[PDB]
Amino acid sequence: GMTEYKLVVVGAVGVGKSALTIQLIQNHFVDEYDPTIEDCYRKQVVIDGETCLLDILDTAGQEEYSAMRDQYMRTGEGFLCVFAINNTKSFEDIHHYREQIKRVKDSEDVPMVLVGNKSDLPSRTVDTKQAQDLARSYGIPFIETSAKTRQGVDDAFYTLVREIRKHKEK
Ligand SMILES: Nc1nc2c(ncn2[C@@H]2O[C@H](COP(=O)(O)OP(=O)(O)O)[C@@H](O)[C@H]2O)c(=O)[nH]1
Ligand SMILES: *SCc1nc2ccccc2[nH]1
Ligand SMILES: [Mg+2]
Repeated sequence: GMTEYKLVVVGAVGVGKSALTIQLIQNHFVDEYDPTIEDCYRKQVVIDGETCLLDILDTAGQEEYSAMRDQYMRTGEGFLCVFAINNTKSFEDIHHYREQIKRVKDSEDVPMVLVGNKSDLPSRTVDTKQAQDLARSYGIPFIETSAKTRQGVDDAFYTLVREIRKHKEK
């Protein structure tokens, strides 16, 4: 089979995880999608000439059993850590997602990309500089996105695939 990249989208409720995923997969903006639904999605794409499958888990937070969270973290190869540029708490929450994923995978080298979503809104509490400072501390890419206009969306997911490739070649 063609290579499949297992991607996991994490972040506080309301940041745009579902909107980002649906924009990536279906090329439309869905402005109301139940915040409590956690589902997988698939898309066959070409990234730098490689035909591959994106197998994406759109997370929704707590699980019936914490074992289910640990399971998807171990299964996932790369993580989109999403905050919204108008939600400071969601930005602060990134520290917890970073820690938890590393903790479950028992790894210091987990492919991740920092994503600041809702860039189409002038209303902003997290400046680009602040997010750059955090991404610098982590040594991971940082991309501002709009699930509404599609700006940065392919970049966010394709960058995560590229980070996974860098991890695999070691
Ligand atoms: N303006 C704007 N609204 C967005 C964007 N992404 C998501 N939203 C809205 O933010 C709300 C939460 O989005 P959702 O995808 O359900 O967030 P999730 O809980 O992280 O899955 C919805 O009302 C979406 O329409 C975006 O990039 N721009
Ligand atoms: S629902 C199929 C599925 N489960 C996943 C876990 C982590 C990353 C991708 C996944 N797809
Ligand atoms: Mg959602």
